[PDB]
Amino acid sequence: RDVHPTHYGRVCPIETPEGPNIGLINSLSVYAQTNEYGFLETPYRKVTDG
Amino acid sequence: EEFDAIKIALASPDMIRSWSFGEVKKPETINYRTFKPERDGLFCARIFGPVKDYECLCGKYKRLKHRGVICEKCGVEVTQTKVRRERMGHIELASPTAHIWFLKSLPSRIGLLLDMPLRDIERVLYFESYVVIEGGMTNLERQQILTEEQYLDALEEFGDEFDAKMGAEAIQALLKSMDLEQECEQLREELNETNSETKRKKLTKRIKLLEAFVQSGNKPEWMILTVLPVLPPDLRPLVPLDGGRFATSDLNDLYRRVINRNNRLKRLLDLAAPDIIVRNEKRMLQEAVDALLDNGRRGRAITGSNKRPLKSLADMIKGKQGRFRQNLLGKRVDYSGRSVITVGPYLRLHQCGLPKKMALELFKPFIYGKLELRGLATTIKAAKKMVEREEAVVWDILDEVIREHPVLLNRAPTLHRLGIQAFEPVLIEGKAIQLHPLVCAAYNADFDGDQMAVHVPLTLEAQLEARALMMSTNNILSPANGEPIIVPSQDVVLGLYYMTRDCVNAKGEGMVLTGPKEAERLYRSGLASLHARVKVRITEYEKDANGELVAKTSLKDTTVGRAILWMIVPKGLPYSIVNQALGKKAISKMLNTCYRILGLKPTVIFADQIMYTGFAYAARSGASVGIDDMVIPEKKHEIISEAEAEVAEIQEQFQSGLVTAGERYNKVIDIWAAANDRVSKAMMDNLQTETVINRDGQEEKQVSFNSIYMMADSGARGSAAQIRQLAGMRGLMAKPDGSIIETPITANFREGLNVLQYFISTHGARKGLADTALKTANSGYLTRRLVDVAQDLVVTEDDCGTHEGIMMTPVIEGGDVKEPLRDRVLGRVTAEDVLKPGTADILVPRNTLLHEQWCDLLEENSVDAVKVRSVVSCDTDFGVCAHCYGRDLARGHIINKGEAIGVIAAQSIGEPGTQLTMRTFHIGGAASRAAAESSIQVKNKGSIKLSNVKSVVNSSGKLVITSRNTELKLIDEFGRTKESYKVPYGAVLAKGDGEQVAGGETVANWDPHTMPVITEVSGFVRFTDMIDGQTITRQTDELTGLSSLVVLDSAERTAGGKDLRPALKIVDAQGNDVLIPGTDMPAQYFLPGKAIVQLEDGVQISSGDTLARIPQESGGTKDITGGLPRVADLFEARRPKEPAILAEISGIVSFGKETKGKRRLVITPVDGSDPYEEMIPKWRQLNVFEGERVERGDVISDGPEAPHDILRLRGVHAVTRYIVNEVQDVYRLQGVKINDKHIEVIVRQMLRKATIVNAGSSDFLEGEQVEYSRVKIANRELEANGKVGATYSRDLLGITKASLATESFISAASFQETTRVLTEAAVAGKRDELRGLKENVIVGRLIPAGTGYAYHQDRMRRRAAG
Amino acid sequence: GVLKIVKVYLAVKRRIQPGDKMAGRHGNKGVISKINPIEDMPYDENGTPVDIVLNPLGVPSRMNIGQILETHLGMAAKGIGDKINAMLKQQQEVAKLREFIQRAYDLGADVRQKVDLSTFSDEEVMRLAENLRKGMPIATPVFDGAKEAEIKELLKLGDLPTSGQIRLYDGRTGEQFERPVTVGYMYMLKLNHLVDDKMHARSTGSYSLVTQQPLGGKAQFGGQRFGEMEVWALEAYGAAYTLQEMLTVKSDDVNGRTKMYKNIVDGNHQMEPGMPESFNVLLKEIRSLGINIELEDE
Amino acid sequence: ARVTVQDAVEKIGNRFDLVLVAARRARQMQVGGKDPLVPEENDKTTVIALREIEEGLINNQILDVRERQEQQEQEAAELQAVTAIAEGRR
Amino acid sequence: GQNMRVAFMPWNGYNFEDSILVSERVVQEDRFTTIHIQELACVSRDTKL
Amino acid sequence: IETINKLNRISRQMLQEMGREPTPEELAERMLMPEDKIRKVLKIAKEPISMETPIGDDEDSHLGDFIEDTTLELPLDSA
DNA sequence: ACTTGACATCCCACCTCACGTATGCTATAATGTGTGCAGTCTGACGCGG
DNA sequence: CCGCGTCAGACTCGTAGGATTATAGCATACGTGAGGTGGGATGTCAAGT
RNA sequence: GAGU
Ligand SMILES: [Mg+2]
Ligand SMILES: [Zn+2]
Repeated sequence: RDVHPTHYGRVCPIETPEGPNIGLINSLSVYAQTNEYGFLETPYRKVTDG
Repeated sequence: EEFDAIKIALASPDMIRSWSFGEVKKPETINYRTFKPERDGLFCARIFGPVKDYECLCGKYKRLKHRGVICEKCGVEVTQTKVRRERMGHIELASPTAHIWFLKSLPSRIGLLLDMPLRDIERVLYFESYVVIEGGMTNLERQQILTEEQYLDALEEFGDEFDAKMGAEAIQALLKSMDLEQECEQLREELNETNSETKRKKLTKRIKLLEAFVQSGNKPEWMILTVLPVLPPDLRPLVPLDGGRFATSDLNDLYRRVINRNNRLKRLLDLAAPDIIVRNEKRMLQEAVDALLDNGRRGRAITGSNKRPLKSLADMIKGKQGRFRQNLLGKRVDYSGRSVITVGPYLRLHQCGLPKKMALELFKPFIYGKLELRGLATTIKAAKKMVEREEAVVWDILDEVIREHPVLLNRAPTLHRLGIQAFEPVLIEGKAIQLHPLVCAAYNADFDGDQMAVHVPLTLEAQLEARALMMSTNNILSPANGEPIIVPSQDVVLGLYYMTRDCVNAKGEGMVLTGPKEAERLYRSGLASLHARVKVRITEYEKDANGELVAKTSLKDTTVGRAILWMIVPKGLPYSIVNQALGKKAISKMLNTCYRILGLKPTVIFADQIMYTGFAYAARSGASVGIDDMVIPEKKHEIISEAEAEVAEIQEQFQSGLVTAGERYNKVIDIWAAANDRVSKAMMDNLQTETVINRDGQEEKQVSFNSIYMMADSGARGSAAQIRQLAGMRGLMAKPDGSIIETPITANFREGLNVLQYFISTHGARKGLADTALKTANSGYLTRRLVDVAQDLVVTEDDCGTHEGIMMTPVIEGGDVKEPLRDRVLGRVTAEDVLKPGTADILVPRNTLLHEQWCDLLEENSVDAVKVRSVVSCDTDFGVCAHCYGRDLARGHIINKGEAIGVIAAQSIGEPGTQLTMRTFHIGGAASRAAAESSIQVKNKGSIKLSNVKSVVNSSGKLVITSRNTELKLIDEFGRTKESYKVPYGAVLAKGDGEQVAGGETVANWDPHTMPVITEVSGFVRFTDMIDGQTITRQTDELTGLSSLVVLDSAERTAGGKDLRPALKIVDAQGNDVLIPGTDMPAQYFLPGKAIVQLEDGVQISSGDTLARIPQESGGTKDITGGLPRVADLFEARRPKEPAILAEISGIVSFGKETKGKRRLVITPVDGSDPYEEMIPKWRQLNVFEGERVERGDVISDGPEAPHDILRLRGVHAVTRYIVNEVQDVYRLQGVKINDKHIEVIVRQMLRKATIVNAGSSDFLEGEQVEYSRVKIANRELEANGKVGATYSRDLLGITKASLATESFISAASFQETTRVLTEAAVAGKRDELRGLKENVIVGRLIPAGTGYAYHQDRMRRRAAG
Repeated sequence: GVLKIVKVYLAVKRRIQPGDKMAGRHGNKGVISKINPIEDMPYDENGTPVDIVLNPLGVPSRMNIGQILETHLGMAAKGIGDKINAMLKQQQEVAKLREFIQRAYDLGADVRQKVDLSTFSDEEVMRLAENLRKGMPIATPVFDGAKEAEIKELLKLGDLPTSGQIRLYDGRTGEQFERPVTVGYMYMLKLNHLVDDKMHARSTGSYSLVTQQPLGGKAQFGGQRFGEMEVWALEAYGAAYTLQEMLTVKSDDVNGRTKMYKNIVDGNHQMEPGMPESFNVLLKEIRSLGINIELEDE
Repeated sequence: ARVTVQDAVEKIGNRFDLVLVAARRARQMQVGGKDPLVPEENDKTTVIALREIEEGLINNQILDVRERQEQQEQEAAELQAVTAIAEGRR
Repeated sequence: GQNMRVAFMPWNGYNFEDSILVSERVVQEDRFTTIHIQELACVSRDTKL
Repeated sequence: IETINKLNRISRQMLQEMGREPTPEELAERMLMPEDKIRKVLKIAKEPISMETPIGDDEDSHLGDFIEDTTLELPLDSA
């Protein structure tokens, strides 16, 4: 239920029903999608030598 | 059928025949097309009664003319359908089956009667093996297991004399043949010659079962069921949904299977089927039966056609969705309505807005009666037709009924009794209920869509109780503390604050006014601001001693605003009260003082006034919330960047390596704490004042009018902390768990946080909200348990005449006098007079209730300790005395005889727990605790004087304390204990004993996050048993080769290093054990679990140099988290994990029989001849030196005290004292004030039972656990007549057990363990006399409390008269 | 089993009333307490009267300050609309309108999105103006939003106080409020929670099959459960007859409720209780378990 | 009173007594049509009973007094009737 | 939803605890008026009656 | 019972031929029985569904929490 | 105020009819199997061993 | 002391809608609920009582 | 999905 650092850019840490449902149900973050194996992923920009 | 009692016992099979009217031979219910009942089926009309009123099956005979007519063709009796709720049927079971409940439920009376374990019985029952019933042959007697061919090897050789069988029928047989009478006598004779301890305990238990069994008259053979009773059809009805579909109870499906299998058994018997399949069928029979009673108790249960487990009879009674709690102790009710609440500023205190359409519906029947009596409608049918159209007339009749009717408003949860209040309803348009603002605090209601229920007490009596006892205006004071609940909130306070607050010049400074009315006239003309400082001529009024009017007439200095407010103020209250800028503080005080001195009606009226005022002036004031209203303190980034740059310097200075993990963590966190508080106070200064604009050149200052700040200081909404997060720095928060993050949030909500910072805060947020949910159900459940225990306590007597009582102190727990004597004792009856050398040798007459004014007088005397007559020390049976209880806080007076004080206490104590969870869980979006327990600071100039310690002076020159029993007090001019501080082990001191401390000088000092162990003597550190891996962990670096040893506790230790107690031995320059000055100890300082040993082997320590620092991380729950279970545990009388041990009687104690480090004590009493030897753990720490002259209940061990032990040694008053204080400590942490008397109530309930040594004329004997009430009843009757005496000792039971122990089995059955309690009472043949509350509740009778006292005592006298 | 069926759609035009549920995006929520006539509400110096009056005391302890930001930016957004609407009423020239509008968009020293107008055709220009006549819609994106200073800057372009507070005249009395208050436009919503549905009450109706207690829900014309909690309240008071009402005449006692109904019409208000059906349910289920429970005579 | 029944409360002594004693008088008004002492001013029997006891003109003891009196008058007059039935009995 | 001119201020306890004060002008303009399309079904069954 | 058995064996085939469902008329055709009789059997075909059935998807209600007794003439009418 | 008799409409009971229901009988050989989810918690008092 | 077992875990209300099954057939004997027509029981009328 |  508790808030994991991994949720960053994948699930909104801040969208969930209050009460006993809390922690269980969470909305997908904006840019986020499922990878090949159904794992959560986030798009990121490359930075080459500075 | 107007009844006295309820008895429960085993149902006899032939008694079951008696109740049952007919045998259900067929599993069929009804015909598929014609849904009439089938012949001998489950819904049979011949057995259970006719489907439809006064009409038989075949339908020749109908009408009332036929009653008791018995249709010759069909065999249907002609009567009321209602009979199908009350006729039972029955089944003839072919194989006598055992009752599951008496097997699988613990302890299992069958098993305990036969002293036979479960498995044996199982294998027997399930036909896996045979067992010996009756052995003519000596080889084998009762209760021997035989296998398949062991039975054959037995039968072949013996037989004739040899009797054995298989299964439940065999067990039935063994049940009949066992000798009831003889065995009881046998056992006591066994006891007479020899009683090894545990053997005698079990033999005792068994004796109790047996005796109870034959007294109740329950026959053991009844354990085996021959006849199976069958539930009335209406209770398991069969109904069509309108779509053609059907619904049937789960009982029906279990029952059907029962019949199917039983009929197959009849077939198999007539066919003479082989043993294997006959046995299999008996298994199946047993299954079906036991599934029907309690499904799944037996292991894998029968499921629904769905998947869902079938719902058995047990589920029906027991479950929370069972009959008790859902349908019996509570239900759905008519004449109630429910809808959204809306504000009613215009409503009076005792009023409420009631929506048109709601009230129309509610008050339906009242309408009809008056419609017909006034003749507006010809009959009731026409009255209905006239209501359903709805003309002007209808509304008028409603008006007349609603006139002087009181209606009840309810909000869930029912936190306390004021969750329902009575009001005069006033009709309004719309569908919304209007609630009075004042009472929102009691309901804890707020306007964001909350709904309320509105019930109608219908009778004159209901109306009376609602208006008189439940009326809003009657109940202002919390039953919990004496103080008001119905009080100013938010806007109210704000308006008041606005008016009372004073301002530089503005308009009309220094005007002199002829009376108050002029003030308002001036404001309204705009010729003066309300903030303007003014001289007004006003007459303050005074109460006399007899109650007259005392007009005093002269000059007051106030604002315009305060003059207006003095208008509101009632005749006789001093000006002093309004003279100050009123906040939440001042407001409540006004009301309080007013109530206590003036009285009821005046206060009622005045409170309303104050409400309206506040609204008004809030409105003209025009207070709002703009972005600039939140002022970012001038020096924010300066103070922040400085703290940041310095922390950066210490991180760079990390790589250099004078930086352990502990020190760095400490350093970072402390610099951040100090920086935030700097920021806080600069933000507060800025916001707090800020009227420093130029007076044409130079500047000036006064109290500015910032709206947020005003809300803060007013106590209107904000507190300082919230402000801090808004305009200041948000601060540090808590990570996922206990972890506290190093870098804080420097920014504020004004600036806006970013990705990272906002993300950071979510952890705490989510954690908080999940707590508010899931952690509150614990508190609710706890409360219900309290409720159930505390029901029977009612005021029956005025005064039984007890002299006994509990000595209450002003609680000087460490740091200050957190709760004084006055606060703890107010409104209590005293027992005895206390003497103190005082202003003139104080004496105070006893049996006296101490009123407020009594208290004031005793305040001037300054008595410390007061014996007060307690609820516990009450002599009254089953309940308490008016005197022993004292004031009913809610009413202000002495409690009314008859009022149920038990539930009173419970509601008050459950209420806050439930609140103090929810609140800091949905408002405190992060986590921290005040743990800067750094320095002590003496406030006022006095002498330093120490009690209880022994220190040892070092090289640097600090007075370092090595005692666990240390306090540091403050003496004033002529010798008294004013101020008190609590200093832990290892704390450096400054001034020792005798010397004077000047104001605000640092007299004590210690580092918080680290308790050092400090040596008393000098020399070289010698290492004993600290090997690497076993008891310590090597942490070593390069550089010059420095390290820091960590001595690990039990968890990280391998299996070989379990008993190894790591030490640091004190040897000298020569080698030999240097001894601590004057004492015999070779100084061996036992470093505890995880003692991070900085000073390694080889560095000559000076006397008072640290050997090893002990870290204790107090993450800091606070809240009601750690609090809740601790409270619960004290109330459940649960011995804590490390209980300390005590001494039994008095006299010189000594050592003797010593194991390795297992201490032994042989206490031989100087008076008492006997020696008590008690063994002591090795790792257990002792507080005592050796030979002392001890008293009973002498604490020796370290830790929290086990409640039971305290009860046994000290006795009642001390244990009770400990409970009260220890509980109260938690709630004091939260600042929720509750009277000790409630806690006292509970404890008396927990003392309900005792243990008997020595026989009366009755059913006693050794070690029986009988009620305290039955002991005193025996006292009366036996002392007066003679007979042999009985010695008793009091016992302590916590909560659940105490509740289950009470002689009210329907009470206990309603609580928990429904199954178990029923069986015990059934075997006991117990008779419930029905004196308690919930009993009558469930029966729909008159509660024996209060209003129902009269009727209930009448039945009691009718018991005496035959 | 079903011969025929007809579906019918009702169209209700449901008007807002007191007790309906409304909120903003910031978690600030509330019930309508009273709808005031236009006269009652405070008004501007300009004569523009207010729409909604929200309690400032809902702010500080709940710690959502963003709603204040929305209010300020919201007034300035409409301030834009004000001035534009004025120049629309005043006709004027394309060019001048174009100037005002573009200088507005390019307001931020730090803006990303640069809408250099120029190329736009006269059609598109006057068209755009008409649309922004209703108050110009702005985009603060999450965390990457509009700083307070840029908001202050725009409040100058709205020709309104930079603090976003205005002195208000009380439409009832004519007295000014002594100090200015925060006014401006905020985006409100009416919830799916309609007081229309939340209203429900029951005197007499359908009862439960087994227990013979009143049913649940507006769907059955059900009554509220008076729970053990509520019981506890009554118990705290000495209120025995009210309690007994709830236990018997109001629920499972058939003879009792009917009799007391008739008594009420007749103006008696005597109770005369009976035996609640639930308790009989209890008895019979215990005897089904082969457990004998008898109620003993005196 | 109307607002706060506290004065009436104080006149009797106990809260609960007040409620029950008031109900018995209010019931009498309802049932017997017994005549309200203080001019009615359309109050409910709740309030009527409250007022009477407020002024102290009803007491539990005087309610029972009124019962004793009217019961004695009933027996005196129905001496004639119960005597005929009584002679019949033996 | 819709956007209104709000004024942050305490009223004579009509805005008490997050409660809302609102103008008749809202109804005048017909803002915040919901269309609810509610469904009902009439069923003609066959009993053996 | 045997008639019910026929019903369901045929049901499979017919669903596969049509690509959808069997209407009583079409079903009645293939069996050469009177439509009324078919419909009767279809209704009678419904098995006992449990009164204790958790109607509440959230364990709210045991179907019983719906059922009202229409036998009871209402206190209105009793008056 | 009432009865009598005539003539004409309505209510109760027993008989032949037809569908519905209860139970038997079948012959190549068929002979050791089904089956799942429950759980994770969590302090708790208790007996058993 | 580990073993495993047993028993607990808020308050009210509010909103959506219920079926998947695999299953042979029949020839015969017996019982159970019903339509279709005559005897007996009240209903309605017109004179004359 | 409401609120405490
Ligand atoms: Mg709320
Ligand atoms: Zn019959």
